[PDB]
Amino acid sequence: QIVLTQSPAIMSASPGEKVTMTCRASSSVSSSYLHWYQQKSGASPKLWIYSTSNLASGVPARFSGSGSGTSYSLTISSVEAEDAATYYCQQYSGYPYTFGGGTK
Amino acid sequence: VQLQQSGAELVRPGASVKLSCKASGYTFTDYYINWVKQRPGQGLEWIARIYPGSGNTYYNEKFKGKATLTAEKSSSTTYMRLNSLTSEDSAVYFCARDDVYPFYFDYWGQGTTLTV
Amino acid sequence: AKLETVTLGNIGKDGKQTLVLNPRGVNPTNGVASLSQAGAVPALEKRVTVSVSQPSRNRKNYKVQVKIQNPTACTANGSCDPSVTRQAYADVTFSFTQYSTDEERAFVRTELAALLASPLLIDAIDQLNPAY
Amino acid sequence: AKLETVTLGNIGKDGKQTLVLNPRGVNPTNGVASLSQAGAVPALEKRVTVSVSQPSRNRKNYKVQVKIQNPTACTANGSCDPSVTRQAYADVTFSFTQYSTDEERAFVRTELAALLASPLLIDAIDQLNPAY
Amino acid sequence: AKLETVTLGNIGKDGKQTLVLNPRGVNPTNGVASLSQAGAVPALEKRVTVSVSQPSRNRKNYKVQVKIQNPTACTANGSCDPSVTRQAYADVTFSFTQYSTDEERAFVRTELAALLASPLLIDAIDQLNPAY
Amino acid sequence: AKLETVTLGNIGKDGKQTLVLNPRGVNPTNGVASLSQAGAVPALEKRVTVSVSQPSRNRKNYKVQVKIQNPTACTANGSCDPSVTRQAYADVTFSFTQYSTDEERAFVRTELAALLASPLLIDAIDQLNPAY
Amino acid sequence: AKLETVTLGNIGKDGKQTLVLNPRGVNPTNGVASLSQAGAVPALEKRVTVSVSQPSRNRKNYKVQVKIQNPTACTANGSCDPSVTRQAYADVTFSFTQYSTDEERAFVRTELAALLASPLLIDAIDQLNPAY
Repeated sequence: QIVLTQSPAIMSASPGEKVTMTCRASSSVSSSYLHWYQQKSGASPKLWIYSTSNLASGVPARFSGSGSGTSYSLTISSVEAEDAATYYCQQYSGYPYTFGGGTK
Repeated sequence: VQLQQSGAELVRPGASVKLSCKASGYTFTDYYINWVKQRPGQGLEWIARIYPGSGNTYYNEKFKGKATLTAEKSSSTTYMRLNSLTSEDSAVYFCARDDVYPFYFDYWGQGTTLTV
Repeated sequence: AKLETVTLGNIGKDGKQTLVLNPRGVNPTNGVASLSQAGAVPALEKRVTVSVSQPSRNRKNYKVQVKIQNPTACTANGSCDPSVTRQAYADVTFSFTQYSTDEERAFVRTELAALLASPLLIDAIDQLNPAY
Repeated sequence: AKLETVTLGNIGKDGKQTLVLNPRGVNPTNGVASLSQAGAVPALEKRVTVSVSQPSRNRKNYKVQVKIQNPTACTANGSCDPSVTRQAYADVTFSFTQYSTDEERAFVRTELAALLASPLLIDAIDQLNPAY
Repeated sequence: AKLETVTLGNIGKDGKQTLVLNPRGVNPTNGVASLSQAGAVPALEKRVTVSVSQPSRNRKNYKVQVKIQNPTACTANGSCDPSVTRQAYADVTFSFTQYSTDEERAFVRTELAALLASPLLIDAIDQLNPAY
Repeated sequence: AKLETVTLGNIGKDGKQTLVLNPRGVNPTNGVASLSQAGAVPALEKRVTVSVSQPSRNRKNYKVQVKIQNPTACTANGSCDPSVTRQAYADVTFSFTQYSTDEERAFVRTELAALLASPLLIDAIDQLNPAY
Repeated sequence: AKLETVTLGNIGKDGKQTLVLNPRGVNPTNGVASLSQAGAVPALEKRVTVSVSQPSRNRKNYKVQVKIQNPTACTANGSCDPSVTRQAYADVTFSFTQYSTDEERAFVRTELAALLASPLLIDAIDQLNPAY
């Protein structure tokens, strides 16, 4: 009914670069319904971006999602260590929810 | 405000299990409660959802006859039951609370693994 | 006679369920007694009334009357709790005259209680087929 | 003739589903017989009627008339059961005159039953395309 | 006297829950003081009013009046937007005359506060049974 | 000329989506041709009409007219079938006179198709900003 | 002067959230400028208007007027997207006369911007307590 594709699966880390992962739906998932979660290597996940625009409380200054339509993206500027573990994404349209494949 | 589930366990196949996560730090009958499966090598998906103040269960169509789940109002817990166990489900099972406008999940609990 | 907890047995399509009732006083406005099932919300419970009457200068006949209703409650989405959506009523009236003896009055009640279990009548009610 | 359990085979878009019906008596008010599918709730079941008529001093023609309706029910939204949303009626009326023989009356029925399977007519109904 | 945070203890069916109230000013239009529970949305909170009155050239009697209402919210539709399903009021009015002493005025209040805990009265309110 | 499956390419905000249409006959009542997207439910599909006209003794001018509507449907909470919610209409009318040549008639169509892609016009429609 | 992207900082109960606005042209019908938040659906976005006026032969006074509204979406029903449930209006009007200097006109604006942060006024708005 809706299928996600996160087009990178692996990434490299250097503390000065600007990295960006994207996702793409198979129909018109509306805006303000879809999110981003980061899960640590061995623990429960937690929220990162709600409604694709604003941020949660413990979020630092520099991560910012964007996109309108059916292909959305998260842009990281000035990445550092102890940042990248995993980044899932999920949306709710119609009824059953679905999560992303995963990236890192 | 938090919620904790259980410890690890194993059952031999063909049996059926109980799982639970008890809430604390808010009034119990006012928010939905979900359950989430994370098979470890792969992506993680959604299974069921109920409101404690009434009885209203909506379920995923892949796991339609697999899982039944209830909610006890006094002890403020939520029980989930599988059936016809096999080696297909061996994962950590989460439960998380939400309310409803932007549907997203507030507070995750620590996971409960399960082996067959 | 006197109100008490009227108990009932062997009720249903199979005749295995039971039902217990509790007295809830006599309305002195029109002589209508009442019984009820011990429920919580006062619009989601079964109730039974019964009220004898007496001949005035207008009516000149006794009139026993029994009413039964059974509300049905289901909870629609996004609503905290149960509501009432369909009810099934009932009615029984008797019209005995003044000089009637008691064997006749028992005979009418006996044949009504026997005729509510004949195969024609349960074919009529439980299947809504007209008698043909 | 006489009512019985009318069975039906090879019905559908593919022609593989079946359907069985049960008799539910003859209404003596207006001669309308009835058939029905063995359902539980009496507003969620398919039904078929048929009623011959006779010439009075006003109409002077026979009139056979057949009606079919098929309610469809969507599933529960809370827990309260199945409701009826749409309907799909049908109608067939015949108007044979007094001195008509039986070959003509069979011929009309035969060509109607054959013409309800021509490619033009299933192009008209199943796709809602006008005949052009 | 003077408004303050009126606290309350041993309230409920068991008598274990508590309730605290906060002052929210005196309306100078009609002398009606107010108390309230510290809630967020101003239509989902309990409130208590109290307003003494004075004899004019028309009424000639004092009149103390106390009102209580308790709305109950349903949050089925989502926490951000809850809708009040139903309400439950109260009312107490006193009508002391001009030359009344203070022992009488205390005696009426004392017997009302004692009579709201008799077994007849909690049989009347908590079960909706008429006194019979 | 003649109806056929009109295909379309590079349509959207990005210009990557496509759309295919199927002919659904000519209404002979008012000359209005029709096209449609191959959908299932006949109230959840896109459609395009086109209808030339001729000068009568009243109007004395040709009039080409094209209509487009796009219903978008989403299931509501109570229901189980998708339902239409909002609409999005369109309209194009031409009013060529009698002695007009064909270069003029092609020139109007060409400048309209070019002007529907200027930055002013997509600033006007896609953002609802007035031209200022 | 000239419209531009008006940015705003330290807004909220804590004073940490920000808000950015974009110009959306001047309506030439009644001189009302407009600003807006960069949203998608044109009924789910915050907007700010401002419109100076001039003395006619009827009114004889300048009149600056500022309006603010803030819709908040919620209540997604089913799977269709969100709709507006509440509003929150505002209004500021000034009525400077003809021979007024500019120190007075700055003084009124300065004391209004200072008085919207006094403890009495945030006690009045944020808690809905009347000033008493």
